[PDB]
Amino acid sequence: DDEYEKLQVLLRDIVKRKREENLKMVWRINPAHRKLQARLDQMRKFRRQHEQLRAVIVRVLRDAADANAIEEVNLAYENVKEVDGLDVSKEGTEAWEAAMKRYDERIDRVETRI
Amino acid sequence: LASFFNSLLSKKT
Amino acid sequence: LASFFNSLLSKKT
Amino acid sequence: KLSLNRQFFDERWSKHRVVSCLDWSSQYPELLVASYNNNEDAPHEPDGVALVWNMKYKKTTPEYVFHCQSAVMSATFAKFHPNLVVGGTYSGQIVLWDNRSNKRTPVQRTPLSAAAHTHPVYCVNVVGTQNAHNLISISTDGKICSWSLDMLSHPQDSMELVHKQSKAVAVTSMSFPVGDVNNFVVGSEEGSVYTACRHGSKAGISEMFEGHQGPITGIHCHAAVGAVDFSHLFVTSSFDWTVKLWSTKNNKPLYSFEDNAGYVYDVMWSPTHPALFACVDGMGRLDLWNLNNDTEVPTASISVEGNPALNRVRWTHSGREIAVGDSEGQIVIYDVGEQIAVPRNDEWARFGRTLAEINANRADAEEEAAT
Amino acid sequence: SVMSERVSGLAGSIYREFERLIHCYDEEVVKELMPLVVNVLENLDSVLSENQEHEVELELLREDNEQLLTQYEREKALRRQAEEKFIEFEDALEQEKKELQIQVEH
Amino acid sequence: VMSERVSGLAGSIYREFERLIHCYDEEVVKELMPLVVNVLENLDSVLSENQEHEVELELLREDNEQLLTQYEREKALRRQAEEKFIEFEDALEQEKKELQIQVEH
Repeated sequence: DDEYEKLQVLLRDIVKRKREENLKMVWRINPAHRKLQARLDQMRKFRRQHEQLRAVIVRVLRDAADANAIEEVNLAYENVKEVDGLDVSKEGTEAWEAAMKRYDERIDRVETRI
Repeated sequence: LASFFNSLLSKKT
Repeated sequence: LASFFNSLLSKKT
Repeated sequence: KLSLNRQFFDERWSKHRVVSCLDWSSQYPELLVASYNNNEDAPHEPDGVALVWNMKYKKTTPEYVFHCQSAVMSATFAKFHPNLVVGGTYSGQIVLWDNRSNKRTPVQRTPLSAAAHTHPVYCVNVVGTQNAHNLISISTDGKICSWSLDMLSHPQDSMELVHKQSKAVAVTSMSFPVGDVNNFVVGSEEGSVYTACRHGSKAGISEMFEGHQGPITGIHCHAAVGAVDFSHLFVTSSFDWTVKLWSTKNNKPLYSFEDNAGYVYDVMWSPTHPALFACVDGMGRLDLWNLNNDTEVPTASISVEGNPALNRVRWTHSGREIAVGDSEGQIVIYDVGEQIAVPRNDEWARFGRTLAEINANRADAEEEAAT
Repeated sequence: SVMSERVSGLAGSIYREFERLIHCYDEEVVKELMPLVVNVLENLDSVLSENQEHEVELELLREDNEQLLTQYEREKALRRQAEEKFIEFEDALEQEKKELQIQVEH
Repeated sequence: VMSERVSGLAGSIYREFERLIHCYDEEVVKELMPLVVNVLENLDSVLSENQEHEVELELLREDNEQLLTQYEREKALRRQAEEKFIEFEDALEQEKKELQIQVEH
């Protein structure tokens, strides 16, 4: 991002120095890695609270309800885990969204149970 | 601070 | 600094 | 249930004095010695004074009166001579009283030399057997000397309990495990239980036990014997408003009991029920804790009328009665019910499940605190 | 130059020893030692008074460092928020003015 | 390390102590040793603490001045960027609505 900003500054001050040789000048840039960047942002914003919940759950919930809760937490993490979230393609994106919805429903059920 | 022991001394003079 | 005044004292006691 | 049984007071002697030690004779289980501090109102009266009371008779007068010129604050019977009463005073003499002699003056006393105690003595006890036993006394300066009970003018063995580049500890309490003569535990004014050995290559203070933020005022090893051994446990009391249970295999306290709203003075185990002890506070509330029932609420607690500070507490050898000693001077005695005092068959096994659970809870709490 | 409690306490102990040595032997003990002591005693108060100024300056300038760092970071972030809204507005309304230009050209 | 002003005043009380020891007896300073070594050690230790405080003070003052200057430059850049943004805003919107009144003609 910062190297691209410095380079974009360089293109700005060269196109203002090249006015008489250019008639049309647009700045439409859509880099392909920004969707990947959003995917890893969403992946941290899943994994952080999953780790925060799971460490607490395996720490302090040592009845069959607690074993049910830890097994359902493991099942939610495996159900998200079995989906390849690194795919920036559309079908992988919808699989990621479905895994997120399934994980959220499982987590809210576990939350109400505890 | 110097006054303290100066007085200490002038007791008998 | 102990040693030096210590010498001061034991040097002839 | 907890109920009142008897009340003991003497207007001539026990008035305006604080009880300082209580004991029940093993040979005569109906007897109770006592120890009192000086009377500030009457300097002509003796400072130290010991009284012997009785259970069998109805008489309000004490059975024997002993006194000393210095304030006695630690008194006990002799385990293998029934005619002797040992006292430890403010000046550091270890006086010996005899009921067979007709004199209330002490018939023997240790010298006030540097070989003996010169600081006050708060712990006096006799350990050993019938054919071999000594008298053990630790003063406040950490000096512990052993005395033969037939010849008192010279200590047998003497050394000072030190730690942390040989700084003297301030021994305030004392206890002995059952069946042990060489190993024992002490309290401290410095807020830390030590383990000590009488004789050996590491004769002296062995280990830190850490966890009390106030001066420890009373310890007691476990005494009830049954199917499963529990002699490695002991309970301490302190000024930190807590009663803490410890074991000799752990560097940390097992459980802290925080039901009080004031200083806690003594605690000692029941000699019959394995998971039962009693504690006293500065508000006259003698509490009873049954560990097989609950670990946060006293099983039975009663308050002394007028609410004085209870210095001492001491069970009987039967375990059916319990004697407290207040700050004005009346030895109040309660008798406990059969539903609390009597141990059942699985009580040792129930406590054998109890302590482990307690330790697990402690571990959980500590991990939580760490995180 | 306000004297502290600690310098007053140790000067009181010096006063004790000097009175004891005056009473013990004679007057002639103190007559050259007390001017060699009082200047050191003044130096203790001077170095403590300078040290406390050092401490308060350290605290105020330290907290001004942590003020500066986060203020600069927030200001850099809000400059960035000015610097992509410019780009998004620019290419969006340039595309709209270009479609307006070609529709008015035909 | 022993500081030189404390060393000089130490030498002053050393020759004074030699004078009082040689002049009367050996019990002149038997009650004076652990007082005076405490006083001299106090002066030395507080002066060493002052010496640490001085050098850490100069370090944090220097990068404080640097941070102040760079933050002021960041203020200048931010204000310049906002002014350029609002100018380009108004100018492009101005000729855009001039284009649409030209459209309506």
